[PDB]
Amino acid sequence: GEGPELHLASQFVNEACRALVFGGCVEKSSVSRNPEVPFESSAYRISASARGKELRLILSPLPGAQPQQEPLALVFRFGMSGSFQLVPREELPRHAHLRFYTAPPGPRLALCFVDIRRFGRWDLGGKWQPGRGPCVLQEYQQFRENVLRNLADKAFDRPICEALLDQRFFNGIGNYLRAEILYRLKIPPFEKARSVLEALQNPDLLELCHSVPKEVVQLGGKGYDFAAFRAWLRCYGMPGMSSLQDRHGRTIWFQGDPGPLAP
DNA sequence: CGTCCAGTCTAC
DNA sequence: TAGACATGGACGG
Repeated sequence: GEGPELHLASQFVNEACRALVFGGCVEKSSVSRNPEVPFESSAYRISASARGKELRLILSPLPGAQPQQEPLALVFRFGMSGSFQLVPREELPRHAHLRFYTAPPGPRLALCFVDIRRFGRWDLGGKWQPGRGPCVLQEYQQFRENVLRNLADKAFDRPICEALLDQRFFNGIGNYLRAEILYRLKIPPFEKARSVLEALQNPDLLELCHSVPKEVVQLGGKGYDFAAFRAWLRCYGMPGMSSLQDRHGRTIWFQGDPGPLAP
C-alpha cells in the first residue's frame, strides 16, 4: 500500500482501459462501508493518476453518452491490501468491493477495486487529501522544499523512522520504504528527524525518498514478478536484520545501532 | 490449533 | 493518542 504500488495501479488502470468502453452503474459490494458511487453512463472511459498514497480515478462519458453529464472523479486509498484487477465479468475476484462493467459489444469484463482486509477508502470528488505533502515520486522538487522549509515544525521532533511515515511531508513513503531508505544510508532509525535533515541542504535522504521508490516502479514489481521485488529488498523483513516497534506500533527494520531515541 | 502480524481513521 | 478497523496465512507452543 505504498507509493510505488499506487503508481503501478494507476499505470495498470490506464493500460487495461485504453481501448475499453464501460457502461451502466458503478456497483459497490453490499459489505463495503464506503459510499455508493452515483455515476451511471451508457458509454464511458476510465483513466487514473496517482499522487503519493492516493489514486484519482476519472469516469469520463464518451461523446453522446446518456445521461449528459460531466466526468466524475474519485480518490482511492489502498490501506493494507487494496488493488485493481480486470477480470471476466463472470469471474469476479473475492473481495471485489467496487466494480465497473464494460459495455457491449466487447467481451464483458469488470474493473475491480479488490480489498481483502477492507482498510481502503474511496471518496467522491477529485481533491487530494488536503494535509498531504507532495508526491515523492512525481513532485520531487515540491516535496523536497516542503520538507526543508518546514524543519521547525513539531513533526520533525520525532525519530526519523517515524517522520518518514508522516504523510504531510513524505506522501508515498510507507513501512518497507522507510526501512529500505534508512538502510541505504546507514542512518539509525531513532535519530531525531530534524537533526538528520539539517545535516543536509552521494544521494542524500530526500533524494532517496524519490530514487528508491522509483526503483520499485521500474521493476514493475509489487505490480498491478512478486519475486523480483522480494529479491530487490535489502532490509525489510530480511534475515540478519534487527526490528523494533515505533511509538505507534509499526515495525521498523534496520541494521546496526537503533539510535538515541529508541524505546 | 491458537496466536500473531501484515495505513489511516475515530473518538475519548 | 490508543485502539479500531478487518481477512488470511505463517508460525509456533
